[PDB]
Amino acid sequence: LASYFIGVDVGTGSARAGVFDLQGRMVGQASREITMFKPKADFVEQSSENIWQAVCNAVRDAVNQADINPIQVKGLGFDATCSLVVLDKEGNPLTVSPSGRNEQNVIVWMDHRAITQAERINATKHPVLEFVGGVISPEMQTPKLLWLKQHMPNTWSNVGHLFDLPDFLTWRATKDETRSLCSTVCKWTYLGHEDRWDPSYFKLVGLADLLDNNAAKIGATVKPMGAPLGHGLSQRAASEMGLIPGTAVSVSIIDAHAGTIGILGASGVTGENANFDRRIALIGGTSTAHMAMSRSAHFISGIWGPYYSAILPEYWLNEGGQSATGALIDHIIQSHPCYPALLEQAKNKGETIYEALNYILRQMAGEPENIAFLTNDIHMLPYFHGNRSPRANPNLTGIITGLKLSTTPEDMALRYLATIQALALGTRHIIETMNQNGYNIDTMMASGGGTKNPIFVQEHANATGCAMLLPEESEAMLLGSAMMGTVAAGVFESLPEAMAAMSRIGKTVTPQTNKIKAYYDRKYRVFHQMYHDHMRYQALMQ
Amino acid sequence: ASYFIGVDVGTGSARAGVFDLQGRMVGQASREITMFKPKADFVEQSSENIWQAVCNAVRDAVNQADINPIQVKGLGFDATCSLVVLDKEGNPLTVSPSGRNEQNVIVWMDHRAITQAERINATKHPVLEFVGGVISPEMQTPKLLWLKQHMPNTWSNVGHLFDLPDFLTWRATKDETRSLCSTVCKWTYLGHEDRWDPSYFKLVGLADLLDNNAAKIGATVKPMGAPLGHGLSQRAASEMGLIPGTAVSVSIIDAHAGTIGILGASGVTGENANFDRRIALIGGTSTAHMAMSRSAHFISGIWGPYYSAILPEYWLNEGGQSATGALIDHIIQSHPCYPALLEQAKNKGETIYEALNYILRQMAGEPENIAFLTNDIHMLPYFHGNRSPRANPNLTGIITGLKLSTTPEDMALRYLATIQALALGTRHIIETMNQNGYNIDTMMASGGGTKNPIFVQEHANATGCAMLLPEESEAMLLGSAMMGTVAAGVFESLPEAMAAMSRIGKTVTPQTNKIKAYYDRKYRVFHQMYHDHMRYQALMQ
Ligand SMILES: O=C(CO)[C@H](O)[C@H](O)CO
Repeated sequence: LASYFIGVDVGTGSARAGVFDLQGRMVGQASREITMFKPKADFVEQSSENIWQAVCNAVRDAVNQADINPIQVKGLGFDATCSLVVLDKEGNPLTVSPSGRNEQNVIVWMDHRAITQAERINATKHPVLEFVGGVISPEMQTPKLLWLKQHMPNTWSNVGHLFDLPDFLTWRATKDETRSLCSTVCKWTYLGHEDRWDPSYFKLVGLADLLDNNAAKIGATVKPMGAPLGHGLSQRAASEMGLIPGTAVSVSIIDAHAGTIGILGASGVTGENANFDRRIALIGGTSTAHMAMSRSAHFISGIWGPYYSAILPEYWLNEGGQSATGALIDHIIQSHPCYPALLEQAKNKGETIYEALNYILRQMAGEPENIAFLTNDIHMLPYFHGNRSPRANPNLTGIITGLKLSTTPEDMALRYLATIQALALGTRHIIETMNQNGYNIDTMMASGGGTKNPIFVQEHANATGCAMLLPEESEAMLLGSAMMGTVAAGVFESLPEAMAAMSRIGKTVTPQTNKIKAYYDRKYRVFHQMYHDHMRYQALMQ
Repeated sequence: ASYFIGVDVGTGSARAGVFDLQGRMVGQASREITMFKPKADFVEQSSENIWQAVCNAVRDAVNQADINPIQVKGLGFDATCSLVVLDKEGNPLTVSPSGRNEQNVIVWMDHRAITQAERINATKHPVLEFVGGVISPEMQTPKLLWLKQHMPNTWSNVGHLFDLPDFLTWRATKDETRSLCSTVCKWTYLGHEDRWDPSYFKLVGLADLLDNNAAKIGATVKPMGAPLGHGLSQRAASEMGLIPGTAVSVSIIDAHAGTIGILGASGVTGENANFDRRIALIGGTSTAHMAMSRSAHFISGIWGPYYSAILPEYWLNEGGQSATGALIDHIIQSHPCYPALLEQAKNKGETIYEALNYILRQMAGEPENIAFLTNDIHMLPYFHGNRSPRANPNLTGIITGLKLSTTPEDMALRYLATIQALALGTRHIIETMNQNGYNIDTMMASGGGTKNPIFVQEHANATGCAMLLPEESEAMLLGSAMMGTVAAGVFESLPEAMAAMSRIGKTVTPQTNKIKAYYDRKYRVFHQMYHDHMRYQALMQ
């Protein structure tokens, strides 16, 4: 009579499933890779049928690993990348691809075929663009829809359903076509605060046809996370997954936002739900999303949103990011000529490259409180792939100072430390921007890459002057999705309730001394000056 | 603490297991592998697809174990006896009517080469005495004759011809060394003379395979547990998330890995396994029936005797049934009542086997009357031909006692008839071994069937032999891990790894004389069905 809940997370590379008990402890997990197709540059495609098979196999293996009965599984939640799934009028895969294969019916979030369409949309200056900083991205869905209407007219004539990936999953599981407020508000321009598609936008950009039949093709009904769909797991989906028909299924959510649910509510007050007002979520990895919520709407330069009820009801979401975080740290580490020799030594000692570099840093520092100061004369402007937040300029580039003609592991370690600090300083700039525009953030909840690196964590806390709180359960997106399942099943009455019950703080890392904090204040002055210097070089060259 | 990985690539999935030094599994994972069936009798796979599944399975299994890769000291690989074809650069080269190079593996169960096998058999070459007198189309030399005849463009561009398990070890280590198991069992290598027989390849139209010192098929051949290359290559280690140089054993065929994983368990009172009395029954999709002796026994319709194909200085007599798990699952899953029963099984927290076993129990009244439910329902189980001891790939299945009824009771009875038909086929093999040098009265059994109490008890009842079930039923994974311990130098020989890392967990014995006599009568019908089938064939000529 003990109950379990499953979260499913469909990432770029794999579909993953986790089985959780009622206190949020993971008792089972499994993974299946999903196939990627890259027919030409900027084109990145997947197959919805391949993904669904991956999800079903992952779920079956996780339940088996958990060693529980299917009647014990009482709720499912699904999250995925914000990719685009195209189906015909019968619900079957319909090609989006130069290959013509109907199997290739998913335009992956990271596909950039629709750059031209995004530029056309942006030129209209339509009001709904104000929620994406006035500049729609080619990754978002409406540019992609316009691209398909233009370049794949036969597909366009035969469309029955245009799903954000998370919504495809819940539809495939339940037959219910209802869409999530998350995908639709964040990525499709749905006005969460007016509960509607804006027909003026769709007409203006040349997508007027999507609104026919009560907007059947894109979402006639749109609901909050935690709401149960259809009559639960369909007979078909239950047989495919090895579960019980009717098992509750929540409305879907985008992957990063699931991560946020997974961690943002882990309470610092015994026997209360968490206070969100002063927290930011850092969803780390190769890139990082910076997510906070307010009771009021704030349009913040360089940050996306405000998106109403995109995660929690009666909260407006603001979302910033850094495009290369783990990716930048790995670029700096892996490009250094000492890398291969140090990697080999690390592997042989059963450590990660980060643990090996951290060891070097500790040795160079003498005592640990001196680690931050090792970069007193070495600075980095981290915008190697532009800056997303708060500068919103994809054309910015990186700078590194303090370079010497030395190629030792010590030099590599210093460059890695400078990278961590630059990224932490960029996080400080995002938090500061939010705090000048409606927030009072003083605490960071973190998940994903970097959270198992003690120097990464500590220097984020030092640079921002905010505590970094690390989760008991590392699997934030699977856990957040499972929490949605509990709400859909009625076990908890609200997401904040589920979050408080199913996540907790595993470790609190506070900023250190005033000396260390003041050092970062000076580093931050350099961080800002480097941007102005960059702009000055550009001016001089003109 | 030290750990060891077994990789087992079966018909449907690549699996990986992480074992401790006592042979307990501490992590596992699986990945499906793609099957292609261009037309009847043709069954193909992709080596690239297989390798990716293996790597992902290994990465996942280690992650589940939650150990550090530096802790993994040895790996062993086992696979089905499928044929992997690569070109001069080592890339997939098509074996398919589809002409797709991705389709470069002829799966063990493929029967495309029936006529080539017949032609080889008509030669009566001496090497045939070591496959029971009759080469199977499932074996590699018939398939190689088939490719040479049908696909000259492929044959022209061949660089490597690998039994799947040797493909795995080569991919992992860069060493092209072949295993004694794969070569002796499936390629006609003479384990007792340590060489290829040039007179066989000549006579059979494959002399060209022996060029450049047998480079295409294997110039160097070694026993299991020998370390290959200098352990994992940097690339394979990277691909699997392990440490370069980790020891990798010479490969082994899957059924043979299971034998290593179980046959050697000491008895419940301390005694050494006794190979005169104990056979390994290695279950799964298909089942192998493995007996070893210090002496050579030639047995018509049973593969072998194969010298040093599993243990050094032992001859292996290898029987088998080509469809066992596959047949049970075919009979269950093809029945119209399956989806409804599966749903009710899940509602009770049961497998489909437990749900059928319950129906049988209800229908019989008492548990001891279950066998008699098929008094008028009989099956000849040769759906994919018979491997042993008839050795005839042309044989087919028969089911009697059919009615219009489509109920869960009908489904359960047909499932029981299947189990019993497989048990009677096992009896036929065991009786044949006992006419040829053995005194088998016990089966050491592995595989999914062994978690089904009706499958286990009716095998014991039909054969008169005790069923011994191991503590770890994943015998193939465990045997491969054991080989990893030997390549790592942790145990000196396979027999000491076997006794340290496997143990008995259950002993199930035959039941009453009334039940035994019933199976004696069913066995008369089982034999009669074969003669009946041949008589239909005669009448149709
Ligand atoms: O590899 C296969 C398929 O599992 C068979 O087990 C061999 O034919 C046994 O020799």
